[PDB]
Amino acid sequence: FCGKGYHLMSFPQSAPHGVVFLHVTYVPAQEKNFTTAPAICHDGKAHFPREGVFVSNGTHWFVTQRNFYEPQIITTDNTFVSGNCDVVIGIVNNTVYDP
Amino acid sequence: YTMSLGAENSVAYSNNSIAIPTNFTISVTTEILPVSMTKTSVDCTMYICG
Amino acid sequence: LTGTGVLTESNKKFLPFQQFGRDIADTTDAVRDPQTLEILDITPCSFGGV
Amino acid sequence: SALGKLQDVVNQNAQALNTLVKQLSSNFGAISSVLNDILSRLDPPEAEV
Amino acid sequence: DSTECSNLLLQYGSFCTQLNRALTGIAVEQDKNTQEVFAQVKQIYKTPPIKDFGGFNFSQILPDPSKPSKRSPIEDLLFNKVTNGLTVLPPLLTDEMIAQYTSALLAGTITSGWTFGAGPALQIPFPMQMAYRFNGIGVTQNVLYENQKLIANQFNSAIGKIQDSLSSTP
Ligand SMILES: *[C@@H]1O[C@H](CO)[C@@H](O[C@@H]2O[C@H](CO)[C@@H](O)[C@H](O)[C@H]2NC(C)=O)[C@H](O)[C@H]1NC(C)=O
Ligand SMILES: *[C@@H]1O[C@H](CO)[C@@H](O[C@@H]2O[C@H](CO)[C@@H](O)[C@H](O)[C@H]2NC(C)=O)[C@H](O)[C@H]1NC(C)=O
Ligand SMILES: *[C@@H]1O[C@H](CO)[C@@H](O[C@@H]2O[C@H](CO)[C@@H](O)[C@H](O)[C@H]2NC(C)=O)[C@H](O)[C@H]1NC(C)=O
Ligand SMILES: *[C@@H]1O[C@H](CO)[C@@H](O[C@@H]2O[C@H](CO)[C@@H](O)[C@H](O)[C@H]2NC(C)=O)[C@H](O)[C@H]1NC(C)=O
Ligand SMILES: *[C@@H]1O[C@H](CO)[C@@H](O[C@@H]2O[C@H](CO)[C@@H](O)[C@H](O)[C@H]2NC(C)=O)[C@H](O)[C@H]1NC(C)=O
Ligand SMILES: *[C@@H]1O[C@H](CO)[C@@H](O)[C@H](O)[C@H]1NC(C)=O
Ligand SMILES: *[C@@H]1O[C@H](CO)[C@@H](O)[C@H](O)[C@H]1NC(C)=O
Repeated sequence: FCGKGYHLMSFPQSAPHGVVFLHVTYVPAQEKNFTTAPAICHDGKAHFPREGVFVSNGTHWFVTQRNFYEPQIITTDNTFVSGNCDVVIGIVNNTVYDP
Repeated sequence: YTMSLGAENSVAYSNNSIAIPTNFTISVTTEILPVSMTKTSVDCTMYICG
Repeated sequence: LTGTGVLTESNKKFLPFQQFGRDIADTTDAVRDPQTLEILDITPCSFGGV
Repeated sequence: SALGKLQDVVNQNAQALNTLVKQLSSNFGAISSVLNDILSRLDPPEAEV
Repeated sequence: DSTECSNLLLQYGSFCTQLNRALTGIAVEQDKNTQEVFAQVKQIYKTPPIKDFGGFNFSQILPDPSKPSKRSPIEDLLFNKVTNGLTVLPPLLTDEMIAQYTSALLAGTITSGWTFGAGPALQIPFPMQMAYRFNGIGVTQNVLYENQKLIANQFNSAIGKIQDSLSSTP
């Protein structure tokens, strides 16, 4: 509705019998493959990301926000616990750090 | 010619791989929308008859 | 050729076979005087909306 | 052709006005397209037609 | 073909030019409408050959390879259910290219979610994409993951009921 991409803001400009909108939008770029999992199994508990997504660079698992790569250590502060590991399809084993 | 709908782009889908952006582009685009016309008035008697 | 309009001195140069000149709406906007062969523009009298 | 959307509106309005003024030059089956020629050339019983 | 009729028609001026211009504007406006609706992507996305979407079945909406028109079964049923100086101009986009546009949109929204509509198409597993949609409507990801088989079964049953309702209602 307000340009191609994730809309940030817009600026109006007058025109002869018209209006010109300069739509400032956010476009993702330079994407990279990662191995992802729906949940993390730790101590018999399933951990799900509170706002982000689990990504893996090949050997280590991290949690990052969905629209920008910013890997962080999977802790109990950015994850929440719901159920055991027997239900979620594709849950992987990884440690969850406790601050 | 037969017009090309666009370039083919096979998305590398698999059940455990995701693509996460590492960068971004701040893109500004233009959208032109007409608002008004020329306000014209025609005297019907003067047009038909002078 | 009857009409009503402001008569002004004209810069148009008629060819000798031409007597009058027509605009887009085929109204006489220029005319040659038949006594003294000079060209006159015929701008219409002012029209307004009250 | 960046501002073509406004220019199409302006061109359509000017073209409609131009065609409206071109319609004055048609006689529509009468003897002339000028009213003054009819008023100067004919009696009122045929001039009304 | 009457010359006398056209000579009398020239006394009325440019009415015919106005009517032809209006019909030409309508004819190009229809193609502009079809461009605005269907041609919103410049990339023709394709589904992977393996249809492993975590139990989600899209066979009724993906194009059928056995059909020469390359339409979905739903689109094929939709096309089956719709039945002196005049000319009919063909549309600029034929039905197979419109179906190709819809197939590209379906492949983009299945394999990449909403990412292809805002930039480059970023691949994502379909259950994870569904979980993102669940979080968009304010339901936690765990609910989607725990009840994923039930959600896929309900989605497939609803898609089949859509096909049955279209095939059973005139
Ligand atoms: C995945 O990321 C982790 C963390 O960014 C990497 O682990 C580090 O790798 C560097 C380079 O060898 C070492 O100097 C650090 O000591 C490592 N840190 C830890 C905590 O182990 C890991 O190498 C990355 N893996 C890949 C395949 O890129
Ligand atoms: C993830 O961890 C669980 C629990 O530690 C593993 O499940 C065990 O698997 C072994 C061998 O397959 C069994 O002998 C145990 O009885 C299992 N324990 C439980 C509680 O289920 C699971 O195999 C691990 N998965 C991976 C991929 O390493
Ligand atoms: C993510 O990985 C996939 C496959 O592992 C990459 O897709 C390949 O891209 C190359 C270069 O365009 C093609 O020649 C291959 O045919 C593709 N393979 C498949 C299966 O599609 C993809 O490019 C990777 N993404 C990123 C951002 O590196
Ligand atoms: C993200 O992208 C921007 C460009 O959009 C990168 O900035 C450029 O970086 C190169 C190499 O450092 C420079 O030569 C250019 O002059 C930079 N351009 C601008 C406009 O600053 C940036 O480096 C990228 N960042 C990452 C982490 O990939
Ligand atoms: C996805 O759905 C289609 C149809 O909804 C399934 O195709 C059916 O498969 C059964 C068993 O093989 C056949 O008896 C039916 O005749 C098929 N129907 C049609 C319309 O082809 C398909 O099996 C489902 N699953 C997958 C993985 O495609
Ligand atoms: C993904 O598919 C592979 C087979 O292609 C299978 O081994 C694996 O278990 C699947 N993972 C999930 C989470 O469905
Ligand atoms: C009379 O009319 C002629 C044109 O036919 C012109 O040349 C001449 O100057 C006129 N004379 C007078 C006195 O108006």
